[PDB]
Amino acid sequence: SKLGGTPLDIDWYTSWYGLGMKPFEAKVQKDLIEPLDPKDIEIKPDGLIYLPEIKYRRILNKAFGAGGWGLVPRSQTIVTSKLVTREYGLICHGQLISVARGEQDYFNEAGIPTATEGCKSNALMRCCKDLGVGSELWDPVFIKKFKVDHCTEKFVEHVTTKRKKKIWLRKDRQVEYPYK
Amino acid sequence: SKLGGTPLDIDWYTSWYGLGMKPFEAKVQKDLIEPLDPKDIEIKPDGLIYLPEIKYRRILNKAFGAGGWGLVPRSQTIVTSKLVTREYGLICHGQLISVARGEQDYFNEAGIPTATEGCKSNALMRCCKDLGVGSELWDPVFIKKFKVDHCTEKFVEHVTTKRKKKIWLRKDRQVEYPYK
Amino acid sequence: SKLGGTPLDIDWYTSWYGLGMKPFEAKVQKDLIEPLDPKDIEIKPDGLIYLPEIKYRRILNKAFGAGGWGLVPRSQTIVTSKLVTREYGLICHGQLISVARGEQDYFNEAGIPTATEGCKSNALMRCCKDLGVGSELWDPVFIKKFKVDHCTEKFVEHVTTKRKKKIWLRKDRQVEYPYK
Amino acid sequence: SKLGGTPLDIDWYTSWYGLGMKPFEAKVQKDLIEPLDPKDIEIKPDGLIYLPEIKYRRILNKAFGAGGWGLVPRSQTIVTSKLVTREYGLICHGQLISVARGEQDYFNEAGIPTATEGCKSNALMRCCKDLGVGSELWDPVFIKKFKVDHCTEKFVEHVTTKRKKKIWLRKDRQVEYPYK
Amino acid sequence: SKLGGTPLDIDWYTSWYGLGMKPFEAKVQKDLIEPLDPKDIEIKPDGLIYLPEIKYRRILNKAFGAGGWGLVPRSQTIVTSKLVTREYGLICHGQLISVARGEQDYFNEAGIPTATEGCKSNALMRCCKDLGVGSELWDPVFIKKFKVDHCTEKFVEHVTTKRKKKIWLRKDRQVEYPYK
Amino acid sequence: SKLGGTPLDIDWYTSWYGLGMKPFEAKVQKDLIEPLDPKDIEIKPDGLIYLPEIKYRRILNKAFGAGGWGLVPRSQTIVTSKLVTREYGLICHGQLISVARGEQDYFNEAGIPTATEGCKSNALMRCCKDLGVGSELWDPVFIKKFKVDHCTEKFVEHVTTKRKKKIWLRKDRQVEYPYK
Repeated sequence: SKLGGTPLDIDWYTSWYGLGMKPFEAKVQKDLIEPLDPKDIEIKPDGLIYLPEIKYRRILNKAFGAGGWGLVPRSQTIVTSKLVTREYGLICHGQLISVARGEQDYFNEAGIPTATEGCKSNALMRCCKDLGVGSELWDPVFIKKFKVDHCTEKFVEHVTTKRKKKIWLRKDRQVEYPYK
Repeated sequence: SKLGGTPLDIDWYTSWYGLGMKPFEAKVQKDLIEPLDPKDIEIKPDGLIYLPEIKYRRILNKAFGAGGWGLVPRSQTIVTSKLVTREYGLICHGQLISVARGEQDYFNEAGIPTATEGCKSNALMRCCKDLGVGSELWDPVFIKKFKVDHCTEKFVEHVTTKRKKKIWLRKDRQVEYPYK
Repeated sequence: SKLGGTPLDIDWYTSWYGLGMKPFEAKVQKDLIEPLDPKDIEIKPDGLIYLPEIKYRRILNKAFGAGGWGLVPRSQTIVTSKLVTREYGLICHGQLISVARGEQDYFNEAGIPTATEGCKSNALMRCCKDLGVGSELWDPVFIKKFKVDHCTEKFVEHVTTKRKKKIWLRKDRQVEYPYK
Repeated sequence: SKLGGTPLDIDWYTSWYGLGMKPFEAKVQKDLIEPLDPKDIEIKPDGLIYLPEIKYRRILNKAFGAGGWGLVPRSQTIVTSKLVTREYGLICHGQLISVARGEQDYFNEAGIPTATEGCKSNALMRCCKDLGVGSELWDPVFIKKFKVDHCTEKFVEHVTTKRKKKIWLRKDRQVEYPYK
Repeated sequence: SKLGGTPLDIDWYTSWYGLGMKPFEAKVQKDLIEPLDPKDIEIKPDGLIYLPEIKYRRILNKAFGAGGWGLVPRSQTIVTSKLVTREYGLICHGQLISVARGEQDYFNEAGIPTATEGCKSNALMRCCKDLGVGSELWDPVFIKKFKVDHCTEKFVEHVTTKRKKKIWLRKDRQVEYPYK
Repeated sequence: SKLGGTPLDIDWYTSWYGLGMKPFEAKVQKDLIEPLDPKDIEIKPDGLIYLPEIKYRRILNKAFGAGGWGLVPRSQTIVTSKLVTREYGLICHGQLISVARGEQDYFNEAGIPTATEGCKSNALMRCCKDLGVGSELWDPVFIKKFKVDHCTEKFVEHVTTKRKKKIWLRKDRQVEYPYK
């Protein structure tokens, strides 16, 4: 309502089966809590570190295997005038793990069908928090220590607005669009 | 009503199964009441100490394991003009533990879908109180002793309002946005 | 009605199962009636002694264990113009112990979702009275003796109203906000 | 009606199971009729002796144990313009003992939720009369003898009305608010 | 109707089970008909002797034991403009003994909830007549003989009306409020 | 709605059977995560690398075999004024893997039936992300490294607009329509 949008064996659309039922066995637990490789962490120009969704998918495929996990829609797609949002549930080994809401910003009317995939990835990322995957990305100590040895805040020039902005970038990457 | 908002095997949405049924066995009990590491406690500029939600998630994954616990929605999301609130229930080993209401302040209409995740974390934090996780954060003696040996109240200058505020910060951290 | 507010295996919302059915076995009984440590008792500036709710939670987790007890809502949340109130029932080992009404004063419209947690704690405190937890806090002899050897009534100055009030404080603590 | 108020395994809300069914065994009987310690009896300034409700709770926990007794609501809370009243039933060992009406005077609209706990205690006190707990408080000989060796009627001065009232106080206690 | 008032295993509210079914065994019979101790009998200023209700409760607890007897409401509370009345039934050992109507005079609108307890005691006293408890209080010979050796009719002075009334008092007691 | 379009053994149209049920056995897992051959990766003139859908089909036929996988429609075809979109579900070995939405841009009214096949391929590509097929195409490090050793950004001339655009092309391919 407050979102100014209109809708775009086990009934997994509504079922809560297995949620918090029994923990996974040892090797899955070790695979899920494996420390993140520092080379896999990206940072946005405003200074926010994150992990690409494809790394989350790779971790899930390493821990549960292909066909051992999936994303199930839990609500209808809501298309706000500037974003597309939907709820998704993570199922691992026939077990409901989490239900999280994802969103993706779209900028063109024709980009709405593309935005619904970003939303899905966002939901997947937010579901993996219940598994402890990539938890260091939310650790303030980890963020603070990562940004002093692996990142740099450079005053670069925007290629379009012709203005200069101090942006954050990794020490291995280079200045990029929409800047120089 | 008084909240000026509009709605946004076991039916865990309404079920009360296992609530206060039987205590967890010994090693889970020891894992839950493990003392908090002082380096993991953060403090806000106004002087309120807390633990990041990711530490609560890590503790829950250490005590019950991945897939051994989960959060289940218990009510509909209510979107007040300045906050998003919802009730969540903590399920550990097929057992309802607590039902707590979380809230998250949002400042933009497009930030509502993001706020619903903060709410979830807030609810999770408030559910862990029934487990005794992080109980020292509510102990007045603990708060009083923590703020004299591990924290500092520095008169810093706000980077935007150009005014000076005595804010609280850890002795290991440094002055930060929205201040100097 | 007289409250000028509007609503905000076992069906524990309405069930009375186990209420006064059979007493707990010996070690739980000893754990519940353990004398309170004098260092854990706080006193308010007006001179009223109390125990923090986190100590009640710790006692319950020590007597029944995590997962061995819980709070179940018994009524709908009523939001009076200045307070939030709700009834809660304490369940210990699958047994209804007490149903008590809690309340929490809120001062901002955005503080209502936060107030619903204070209410819950209040209800928990009032439920523990049926267990005899912290009973010395209601003993007039205990209150009278505690306030002469462990407390002090100091004429301090309010930091905002710039007036002087004789307030009660422990001999170990110090003057605090909203005073000097 | 005449009260000018508006409403605020076994269905114990209405059940009469066990009422006067079989007496408790010997040690419970001895625990219930144990003579009251004279140091535990309080007296009000107008000259009425009583026992604090926490002593009744302690006696019940000593005779039946924690979880061996409880209070069950029997009617709806009626909120008269100056008092809150409700009926409660005492259940001991799965047995209905008594149904008694309690009341508590409130003086502020925000004090109604607090008053509902006083009412509960009052009902508990009045239920214990069927068990013979504290029966000496209703014995005229006991009251007459207690007030001559353990109490004193002193002409003290009210701290607010600045008038002098002959009030009753124990010989061990001292003059107190709302007097000197 | 003629009362100008408005309403305020076994369904004991209406059941007649056990009424006059089988007599109690010998020791209960001896306990019930034990002669009253003369020191326990009180007399009112107008000259009417009686036994305090707490003595009736003590006798019932001595004969049937705690939990071996109880009072069950039999009608709705009727609140006349100057009295509160209700019917109660005495149950002893799962057996209906008597149904008697009690009444209690109240003098303030806030005293109605307190009056409902006096009514209950009155009903209990009137139910014990079927058991023969305290029967000497209705024996005209007993009353006549008790008032000549244990009582005194003294012309005392009312502390409020400042008039003199010949009142009846025990030889052990003293003049009391509302007189000198 | 927000899309301005009109509709154009196991009920696989709606069923969720097998979603995240059990992982595929070892050789299928190895076949799915086989590294992509660099010669099979294409790049668009704007600089976006991708894999042709026929390579995804070949990988699926290599991992599951012909008849071992299929695409099932999940929604109705929606024909926006400039695109055709539809949801498809990937079924592998009688197991639902993913449900993804595909879209295809059409430029003529007679090209709508042709566009519905592009949509299907798009959906298939987006379903294979749950299997980890071609995951390197979403790895920012992989994209960055691929574009410096295998690609070239050449300033070529558009054959129609007669303007010059710096476009991206592989080092093995040549300039092509709609350019020179």
